[PDB]
This record gives sequence, C-alpha cells and structure tokens, in this order.
Amino acid sequence: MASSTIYNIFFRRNSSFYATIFVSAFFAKIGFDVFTDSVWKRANAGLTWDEVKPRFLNKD
Amino acid sequence: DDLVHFTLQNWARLTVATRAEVERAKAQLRASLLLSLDSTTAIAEDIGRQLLTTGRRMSPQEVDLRIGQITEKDVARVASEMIWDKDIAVSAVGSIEGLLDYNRIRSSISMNRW
Amino acid sequence: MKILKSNPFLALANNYMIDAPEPSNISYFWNFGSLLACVLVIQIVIGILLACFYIPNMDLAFLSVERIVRDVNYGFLLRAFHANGASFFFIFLYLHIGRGLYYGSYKYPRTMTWNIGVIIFLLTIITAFLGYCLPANQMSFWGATVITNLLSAVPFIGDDLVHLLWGGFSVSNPTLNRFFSLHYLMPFVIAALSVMHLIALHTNGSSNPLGVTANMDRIPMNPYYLIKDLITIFIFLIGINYMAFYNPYGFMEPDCALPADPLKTPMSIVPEWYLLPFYAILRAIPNFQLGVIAMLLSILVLLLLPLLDFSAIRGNSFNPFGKFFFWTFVADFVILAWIGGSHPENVFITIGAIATIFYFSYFFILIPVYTILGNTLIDLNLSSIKR
Amino acid sequence: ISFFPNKPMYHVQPHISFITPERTMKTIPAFSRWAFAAVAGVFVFAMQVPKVKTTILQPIAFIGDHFKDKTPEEDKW
Amino acid sequence: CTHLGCVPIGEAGDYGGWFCPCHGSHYDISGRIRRGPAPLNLAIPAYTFEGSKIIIG
Amino acid sequence: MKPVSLAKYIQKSPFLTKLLLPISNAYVHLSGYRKYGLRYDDLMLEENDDTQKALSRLPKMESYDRVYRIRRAMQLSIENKILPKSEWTKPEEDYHYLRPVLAEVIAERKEREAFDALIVKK
Amino acid sequence: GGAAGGKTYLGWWGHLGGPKQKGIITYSLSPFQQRPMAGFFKTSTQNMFRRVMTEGLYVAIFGIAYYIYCWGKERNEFLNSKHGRH
Amino acid sequence: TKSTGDRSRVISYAMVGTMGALTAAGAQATVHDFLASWSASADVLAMSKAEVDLSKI
Ligand SMILES: CCCCCCCCCCCCCCCC(=O)OC[C@H](COP(=O)([O-])OCC[N+](C)(C)C)OC(=O)CCCCCCCCCCCCCCC
Ligand SMILES: CCCCCCCCCCCCCCCC(=O)OC[C@H](COP(=O)(O)OCCN)OC(=O)CCCCCCCCCCCCCCC
Ligand SMILES: CCCCCCCCCCCCCCCC(=O)OC[C@H](COP(=O)(O)OCCN)OC(=O)CCCCCCCCCCCCCCC
Ligand SMILES: CCCCCCCCCCCCCCCC(=O)OC[C@H](COP(=O)(O)OCCN)OC(=O)CCCCCCCCCCCCCCC
Ligand SMILES: CCCCCCCCCCCCCCCC(=O)OC[C@H](COP(=O)(O)OCCN)OC(=O)CCCCCCCCCCCCCCC
Ligand code: HEM
Ligand code: HEM
Ligand code: FES
Repeated sequence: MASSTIYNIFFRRNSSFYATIFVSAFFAKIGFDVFTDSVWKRANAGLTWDEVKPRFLNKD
Repeated sequence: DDLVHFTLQNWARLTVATRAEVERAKAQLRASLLLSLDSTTAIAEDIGRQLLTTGRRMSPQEVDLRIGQITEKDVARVASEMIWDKDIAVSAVGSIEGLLDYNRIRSSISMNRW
Repeated sequence: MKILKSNPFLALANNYMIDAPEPSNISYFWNFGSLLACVLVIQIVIGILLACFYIPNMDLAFLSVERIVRDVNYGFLLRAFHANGASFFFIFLYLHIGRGLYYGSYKYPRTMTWNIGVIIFLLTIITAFLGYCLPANQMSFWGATVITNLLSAVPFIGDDLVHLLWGGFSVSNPTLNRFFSLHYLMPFVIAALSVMHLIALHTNGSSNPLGVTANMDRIPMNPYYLIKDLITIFIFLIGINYMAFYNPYGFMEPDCALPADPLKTPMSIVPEWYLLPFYAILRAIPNFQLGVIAMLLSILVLLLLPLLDFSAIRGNSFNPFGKFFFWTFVADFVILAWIGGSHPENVFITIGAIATIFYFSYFFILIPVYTILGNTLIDLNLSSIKR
Repeated sequence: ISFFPNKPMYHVQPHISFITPERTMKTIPAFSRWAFAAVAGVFVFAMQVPKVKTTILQPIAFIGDHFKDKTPEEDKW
Repeated sequence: CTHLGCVPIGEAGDYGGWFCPCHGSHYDISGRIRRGPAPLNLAIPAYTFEGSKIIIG
Repeated sequence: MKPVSLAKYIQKSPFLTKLLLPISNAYVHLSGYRKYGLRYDDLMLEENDDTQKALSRLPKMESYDRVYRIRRAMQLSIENKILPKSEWTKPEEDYHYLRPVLAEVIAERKEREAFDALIVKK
Repeated sequence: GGAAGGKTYLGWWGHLGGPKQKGIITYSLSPFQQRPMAGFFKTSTQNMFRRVMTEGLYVAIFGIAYYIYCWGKERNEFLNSKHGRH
Repeated sequence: TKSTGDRSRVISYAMVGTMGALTAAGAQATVHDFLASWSASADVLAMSKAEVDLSKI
C-alpha cells in the first residue's frame, strides 16, 4: 500500500487523472446537494406551506 | 528550450521502449564494455577499480549472462520507477539567457498524452 | 526604414494589402474574394441599419416590415439591398467554390484554407435561413416549420431538441425572438472565420492557372491588383443596382407577400433558390434519417477531396478528362436545382433520383478513376517515345 | 532472404508511417482510458436532462431516491 | 390530412366524413380512410373527461 | 498517397501497348502543355521534402533551363498566348529529367523506413 | 525578433525561396511612354477565336442537359392531361 | 522538508484533483441552469391545455 500505490492508481497518467476528476465531481455534486437540502430544511421550522397546511385547509 | 524539451521527451519515452532498440543497445554495450582496455595501464586501472568498489572482478561470462537477462519490460519498469516524473538537478554555465526556469524544464520529463 | 514597415498597425496593413508577393498571371477568377468581402460588409451595415426598425414578434414583424417599406425614409432601398445582396452572396460563393475546385486548389499546401472555407460555407448557409425566416410570411412560416422538424431524426432526445429550439410547441413569438437574436450574432463569427481564412492563406500565397511554382516571378499587390479588382467591384455594383431599382422582388416567389396563416397549407413548400439542390438531395431518398444524412454529406464531402485526387498534376488546365467531367458535374448541379424547385411529380422523381446518384458518384468514383487513367496514359506515351 | 543475413533474428513488419502492430498494441490501454474518461465527462455534464434522469439515473437503487421528484398534491396547475 | 396536410370538409363525401378536395380523398364519420391516396387514418390526441367539459393535450 | 499510375502493369502485355499507343498519343496532344514549351516534369508539385531535395541534386544547366522554361511559360500565360507552331516542344526533348532523382530519394527514405519497425522473432 | 516560425514557402523579397537564377535579361517600358489599348482588338479577337475553337466542345456537349430538361418538361406536361391517364 | 518524494507529490496532486472536481460540478450546474432558459417558459406551459364544453355541440 503506502503512498506510492495511490500515485500509481489515479495520479500516474492523465487519462487515469481526468476520469478520477469527473467521477469525484459527480459524487461531490450529490453530496453538496444533500448537505444544503438538510441545512435549509433545518433552518425553517413552521414557516413553509407544507407545515402550515393542517392549520388552514384541514379545517375547511 | 527546444533542445531541453526534446531531450527530456526522449528520456520519458523509454517507458514504452521497443524490443529492437533494447537488443541494439545491449549489443553496443557488450561490445564497448571490453573494447576500451588496450594499454596495460587501462587494464590495471580497471582491475583496481573493479576490485575496490564491488570486491571481485567479474568474468566476461558473468557480464554476458547479466546483459543477456535484460528485456524491454525491465527497461520500461526502470524508466517508470526512475525517470518518469521525478526530480532533476541541473547546472548551467555560459550564456544561459534562453534557458527557461525550473518548473518549465521539469514539466517536459513526463509526457501528457498517455 | 519607412513608417509603413515600422509602426505595428501600419505594418499589419502593409503585409497583407500593400506589399505582398503574388503570382503574376492570376486570371480574373481570383477577384471573387474581394467581392465576397464587399458584399459581407454591405450586408453587415444594411442589417445594422434595418435592426433599428424591426420588432421581432408574431403579431408585429410583418407590419413592421411593411412600415419599413412604405413609411420609413428610403426604406425600400434598405430592404431591397439587403435581400438582393443576400442573394448575390451565394452566387459569388458558388463561383469562389467553383474556382477552388476547377484548378485543384484543395491540394497541399492549402488544405487548412479549404477546411476553413467549408466551415464558413456551412455558417453562411445557417445564417441565410434565420435571416429569411424573420419576415414571417407564408413561405417563411411553413419552410421553418418543415426544416426545424428535421432535428427529430437524431436517435434519442428526438423531439426534445425540436421543442427546445421552438421554445414551445409550434412556431410562435419565442422562436422568432430566438431567430432574431441569433441572426445578429452569426455574421460576426463569419467575419472572424474570414480573418482566420486570410491569415491561414497568407502563409503560403495564392496559386496560378498554370499550376507550377510562382516563386520565380512575383509582383507586389499595391499598384497592380488593387486596380484589377476595381472593375469587378463596379460591375457588381452595376449588377446589383439594376436589381434594386428595376426588379427588387426578382428572386422572390409570389407566395412571399402574404401574412403567415397557420391554417392554409400552401401548394408548394420550398426554401429560397440558393438552398434548392440540398433540398432536392434530401427529398430524393424515401427514408427519413438517410435523407438528412445525405443532405449533411452533400456539403461535408468537400473535406474528403484532398485524399481523393491521385493526380501528379495540380489542376484541370492540362487534364482533358477533368475539363469534361467538371462541366458535366456543373450541369448535374443545375439539373438538381431545377428538380428541387419544381413539384414532386411522376417523372421528376426519377430525374431527381438519377441526378442525386450522379452527384454522389462524381465525388466518389469518377475522380480517382480518371486521374489514374490520365496519369497512366501520359506515362505510357512518354515511356514509349524513345524506342 | 533475410534483412541483415548475419543476424536472421531480425524481421521487418508491415507499416504505413511508424505505424506498426507492435506500437499499435501498446497504445490500446491509453485509448480505452481516454474513451472511459470522455464517457464519464459526457455523463457528468448531462445529468439534469429529464430524459436521462427518468431513464438511466432513476432506476438505479440507492441513487434513485435523490433523483426523484418530491412534489405533493400541490403540483402543476 | 395525413395525405399532404390539406383541410378537408366535415360531412362532405358520400361516406359522411371528411373529403379532401386537393386530391379527392374522402373519410368516414369515424375518421377512417377508405377512398383516395391518403396513406393512413387520422390521429386522436390524448384526453381525460371531467365534469361536463374536456381537456385536450 | 502520391500518384499511382499503372503504366508498368500495362507494359507487360505488348497487345495492350500496341492497342493503346494511338490513344496515348492523342491524349498527350490534347493535354497541350507542349504549346507553352514546357516539359511534362515541370508540372509535378514541389512542396514536400522529397521534391525539394531532388531539385537540389540536379545538374546546374538543367536547373537553369527549367527556370527559363517556367519563366517563359508564365510570361506567355500573362498575355493569353501560345508559342508558334515551330517552337512547340518536340517529342525528342520530352524526356524524364526528374523521375530518377526523386526515385532515388524515395528509395533512401524507404530504406530507413524498416529499421525502426524491426522486431526480434526469438 | 519574435520567434523562429515553421517551414513555409514564401519568405519575403530577397529570400523568396526560389531556385538560383542565371543569364536572364528582362526589358520593359514606362507606362507613360507606351500607348494603352494598342494591339487590343486584334489580340483579343484572335485569343477569343482560339479559346472558342479549342475549349469549346468541353462545354458545349450543357448540350444534353438542355435536351433532358426539355424532354422531362414535355413528358411531365403530357402525362398530366386527359389522354395521359387512359 | 523531511519526507519521501511520493508523499509530497501525492499531496500536491490531491489539491488539483479537488480543484478539478469542484470546478467541473460548478460548470455543469451553471451550463444546465443557463441553457434551461431556452426551454418552454412557464407562461407557454399554461396555455398548452384547452377546455371545451362537451354539451355545447
Ligand atoms: C477625413 C477622413 C480622411 C482623414 C485623413 C486620412 C489620411 C491620413 C493620412 C494618410 C495616412 C497616414 C500617412 C501614412 C504614411 C506616413 O506615415 O507618412 C508620413 C510622412 C513621412 O513618412 P516616411 O515616408 O516614412 O518618412 C519618414 C521616414 N523616417 C524619416 C522617419 C525614417 O510624413 C509626411 O510627409 C506627412 C505626415 C502627415 C501625417 C498624417 C496627418 C493626418 C492627416 C491630416 C489631414 C490632411 C488633410 C485631409 C484633407 C481631406
Ligand atoms: C478563464 C477561466 C475561467 C474558468 C476558471 C476555472 C478553470 C478551472 C482550472 C482548474 C485549475 C487549474 C488546474 C491546472 C493545474 C496544472 O495542471 O498546472 C500545470 C500547468 C503548467 O504547469 P507545469 O506543467 O509546468 O508543472 C510542472 C510540474 N512538474 O499550469 C497551468 O496550466 C495553469 C492553468 C490554470 C488555468 C488557467 C487560468 C488562467 C486563465 C484566466 C486568465 C486569462 C483570461 C483570458 C480571458 C478568459
Ligand atoms: C466601392 C468603393 C471602392 C472605393 C471607390 C473608388 C476609390 C477611388 C478610386 C478612384 C481613384 C483610384 C486611384 C487611381 C490610382 C492612383 O492614383 O494611385 C495608384 C495606387 C497605387 O499606388 P502607386 O504608388 O503604385 O501609384 C503610382 C505612383 N503614384 O493604386 C490605388 O490606390 C488603387 C485604389 C483603389 C482602392 C482600392 C480598390 C480595391 C478595394 C479592395 C478591397 C479589399 C477588401 C476591403 C474590405 C473592406
Ligand atoms: C453557458 C452560460 C454561462 C454564462 C456565464 C455566467 C457567469 C458564470 C459564473 C459562474 C458562477 C456560478 C453561476 C451560478 C449557477 C447556478 O445556478 O448555481 C446554482 C447551483 C444549483 O444548481 P441546481 O439548480 O441544478 O440544484 C438542483 C437542486 N435540486 O448551485 C451549484 O450547483 C453549486 C455549484 C458551484 C457554483 C459554481 C462554482 C464556480 C464555477 C466556476 C466555473 C464556471 C464555468 C462557467 C462556464 C461558462
Ligand atoms: C446519441 C446522443 C445521446 C446523448 C445524450 C446526452 C446529450 C447531452 C450532452 C450535453 C448536452 C447538455 C445540454 C444541457 C441541457 C439543456 O441545455 O437544457 C435542458 C432541457 C430543459 O430541461 P427542463 O427545463 O425540462 O428541466 C429543468 C430541470 N430543472 O432539457 C431538454 O430540453 C432535453 C433535450 C436537451 C438535449 C440537449 C442536446 C444538446 C446537443 C446534443 C447533440 C446530440 C447530437 C447527437 C448526434 C448523433
Ligand atoms: C452574411 C450576413 C447576412 C446574411 C446572409 C443575411 C441574410 C438575410 C436574408 C436572406 C434576409 C431575408 C430578407 C427578406 O427575405 O426580405 C434577412 C433579413 C434580415 N436581416 Fe440579415 N443577413 C445578414 C446579416 C445581417 C446582419 C449583420 C443583421 C443585423 C445587424 C441582419 C439583420 C436582418 C434583419 C433585421 C432582417 C429582417 C428585415 C427584413 O427581412 O426585411 N442581417 N437577412
Ligand atoms: C466570406 C467568405 C470568404 C471570404 C471573405 C474569402 C476570402 C478569400 C480571398 C480574398 C481569397 C483570395 C482569392 C482566391 O485565391 O481565390 C481566398 C482564397 C481561397 N478561398 Fe476563400 N473566402 C471565402 C469563402 C470561401 C469558401 C466558402 C471556400 C471553400 C468552400 C473558400 C476557399 C478558398 C481557397 C481554397 C482559397 C485559395 C485559392 C488559391 O489559393 O488558389 N473560401 N479566400
Ligand atoms: S391533401 Fe386533403 S385529401 Fe389530399
């Protein structure tokens, strides 16, 4: 293992470099989307139309 | 800069060396190794150095056997583990205004096409 | 050292327009590039002027054009000059391509210039469509509806591209807005590509009708070729002014002076005349995807020419077979245009199919065979002369 | 009947211009890796397209949950 | 018109449908081609009934 | 790449040569480069390394004569005329003064085109 | 000054890249001494006659194109008639 | 520094890899969000549906 194996796998040839870049970008987009969704959902409690639905229309 | 770039490019190209080049170089090295000893002074100096550094004077049979083992894949492995994208030490003297800086020089030792 | 060779910008002007070695025996067929540049400049200026009175929408474009015609000061000159210059552009383009094809100018060392010219031709064709689709008359509406529907032939994302281009579900306000926005931008890209064309050409110089090296005899461009182009410029002006002042709607079909009614389908849906042969090639093949593939190939085949000429000579000046077959191909092109223009009747289908077959055979079978035959005949006769 | 008769171990292989089968066999991994990288880039640059989202991304398990719409009865008019 | 995109006339033609006078192709009250060089039947868009009205598309 | 004329294949059979001689004569008359006094070998392209090297291995008198021929042809083409019927290139002077040198250069280049592809069969 | 460019085939005045020349003599006359339009009609007429005679048949045989045009138009008109549908 | 070269090279390349990943994600997002404007606008999507009374004919 050590640190030479990491260089041998991804950081050895440019072709094996761009593919790693693209895959990491694809995963990072999903990760950041999940993070921002969670933080925005936690920020607003009792302030969105989905959480004020029963008060108004459920009573008709 | 062109000379340095081409030299380092040919250095880096050894990772994909063919089989005819290796055989030609092996023959040339086998010829030139024992062809530079003509005078008695040269032979004595060679004996002294060979015994001083290693500890024995290798017979020509041993040299031929060691050279024969070399194949193109060993050359590729050594060039990949020693030359491919590794640190270099340079030294310039004279009119070197046209010699570019260190990073640009080093960038040529590893080809980007592969 | 004189000023013109010292200052940067003046040196840039001098190296391309004043002091530039040229072959000393180039005929009158080498002036069409200057005519193309003049026509492009005229189009740019006239379009910039016309954009100050045009409103790009379904319910206001035709009325805006009419107001331009009969209410704006000297608007008829503007509209007629724009249309007639756009028509003359394709005539001069075809003459330029013919000159490049007849004398074998695609061979080395001028391949990059040929490729850049092909790209410019494609861009010009695309630009023409958006320009003519703006007035929103009957033929513009129906031809745009037919042509933009061809994007559905691609496998996958088929109708999605058509919907994205249309900006809705049918030809309406958004697609006219898109077309007006795009028609302004493309000519600038064309000008940049023309600059690239010239800078790629200048590195090796022009050819000559003889086809041999012209490095032995050269003359500067400044006094000689700046006055040989004036005659062509004045002749083009006298040609275009007659059209603009005595027959402004010359190349214009009768169905191009009516509002775009989306309920009455016209008898014939045809594009402008200069795009007719490609339309005929598209309509020849019964299949759909094959039709668009062949239509694209009919213009993309000009990139395969350099690797199809097995001739020791460079040109058709000393090629007896080439002179015959070139005019045969030109006649076939004219026949293709005529067939595409007219109705898709009984005999016309057969005639168009045969013409398309010949058009695609000329580029792929005839050229190598006759070049090889000419080389073989000349070599044999020369070899059998001493004994 | 041999190039360099004294050394019959050598031979000449078909070639166009430095294009030989021995060199051709060596560049195959580079072409495969470049093709994979190009495919991955094209994939990553088009993942919000509705057709791709509903055809390729959605059916895959553990990833389709994120790539699915979450609009209740409050939806398109 | 699936034939050449002309406008027929309803109830025109002895089959009680749509008759296309551009070339002379008649349809029936069920929109099925039976006379003329028209190649296919006529298409119907999707819908879903609601109340006493209808939504098309 | 390069012209692929197959006259050598035809010359194997004397029947074809005898049949095709008049056609070749008519074709060479029709091509009409002799009207300008040029030799056939002045029309080949010179823009690659091989031809540029071959032109440097010509005798001096041949190069000077070629320069004069090309200059005269260009001067004739400027004013749209041809040489009179007495100054046309005779068949005796229409020989191959460039083919052997180009062939030698191509053979030298082809010679090298083999050592690099050399492999060891073991 | 700037850089050493690639391999081209034009150079400039002086170094035009042509071959070495020897024994060439060239004469001319000032444009203000020669009479313009001298020997124009005769030379132009002779050149046009020669060009028509030699490259005429390469273009003339636009010959079958007009015939096929006329035949196609006539046959298409005939087939769209009363007796053509019999 | 006190280390072996491979560690330093790997550390140097990791930062560039993260750079490329984040930049590619951002570029894809902005490209899609700027080319989505050409799609069917929300105004046109409202008029796609049509309502007709079934009992009025
Ligand atoms: C309105 C649109 C046209 C507006 C006008 C458009 C035309 C503008 C002028 C033409 C283009 C500019 C000239 C370019 C050539 C040039 O540089 O000439 C300058 C000459 C000397 O140039 P030289 O021949 O190379 O000698 C100097 C060489 N040393 C000694 C330095 C080594 O020095 C001279 O003798 C003349 C110097 C004049 C510099 C230009 C002055 C600007 C023009 C003033 C207005 C003139 C009157 C106009 C009336 C219409
Ligand atoms: C216009 C830009 C807008 C988009 C911005 C985001 C771009 C994403 C770039 C990702 C980070 C770069 C990673 C490359 C690292 C690398 O590989 O460095 C290697 C190379 C050369 O070093 P070497 O080989 O000699 O090293 C030798 C090792 N022994 O350095 C570079 O080439 C730097 C390139 C950085 C990107 C260019 C930025 C400048 C453009 C803007 C300025 C001009 C504006 C013109 C008008 C638009
Ligand atoms: C359509 C509009 C075009 C312009 C309108 C006409 C312009 C005036 C023409 C009438 C007078 C001409 C000058 C007479 C000769 C003279 O007096 O000078 C002679 C000079 C040469 O200089 P010399 O030192 O060798 O002269 C000898 C000693 N003094 O030749 C000229 O300059 C030619 C002038 C023509 C102007 C250019 C025309 C060609 C345009 C090419 C377009 C290229 C692309 C452009 C893209 C925008
Ligand atoms: C081609 C036209 C380009 C014109 C140039 C415009 C100016 C460019 C400035 C770029 C700044 C970001 C714009 C905001 C886009 C957006 O919308 O960010 C919003 C997106 C949300 O995306 P989502 O709605 O799909 O989330 C779906 C939720 N379910 O957040 C992100 O993903 C974060 C990505 C990082 C932001 C960009 C990082 C920097 C990128 C530099 C490279 C730029 C390349 C430009 C190529 C031309
Ligand atoms: C065989 C080919 C298969 C390739 C498939 C992948 C192709 C995509 C490659 C990169 C394109 C990115 C475009 C970004 C999406 C966009 O610009 O706009 C996205 C639009 C609007 O989205 P929305 O508003 O509905 O949702 C918004 C969500 N918030 O979506 C569509 O209209 C689908 C159709 C768009 C297809 C893009 C086509 C681009 C040119 C492809 C050419 C293919 C030629 C093939 C020749 C054989
Ligand atoms: C190579 C460049 C150009 C070409 C080939 C071209 C072509 C055309 C054509 C064929 C038409 C149809 C006119 C008609 O049918 O009556 C047209 C219309 C139009 N063009 Fe251009 N054009 C070019 C440049 C420009 C430029 C640069 C602009 C704006 C700066 C422009 C703006 C317009 C406008 C506003 C119209 C509509 C006015 C009208 O149709 O009367 N054009 N163009
Ligand atoms: C706006 C469009 C164009 C401009 C401004 C332009 C400009 C020019 C000019 C001024 C010349 C010199 C004249 C000549 O050598 O014939 C030239 C040469 C040439 N052009 Fe164009 N051109 C255009 C379009 C095209 C097209 C569409 C093609 C090919 C499809 C093309 C291919 C060539 C070639 C091959 C030459 C070199 C001819 C030679 O050197 O003999 N050009 N161009
Ligand atoms: S087009 Fe209407 S039936 Fe023929």
